[PDB]
Amino acid sequence: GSSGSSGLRRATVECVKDQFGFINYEVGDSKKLFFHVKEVQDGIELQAGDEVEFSVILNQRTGKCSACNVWRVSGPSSG
Repeated sequence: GSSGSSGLRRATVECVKDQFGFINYEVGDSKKLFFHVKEVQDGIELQAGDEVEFSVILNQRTGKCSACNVWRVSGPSSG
């Protein structure tokens, strides 16, 4: 019913080619999430299949949701 779901989450990215990418995480009407290169910090690159931990922040001014402080939690997967 009515419950505030706040906190860090974990999801993998679908495809990252342009400055903006979509994450495989459903928060509302949309199935995927929307984040910009400005979000990610510490000089990190998010690719397809990269699990990153982001915080769900709801905007009261607009009324939409997005990612913030995107941090690549997934491993290197190189070898």
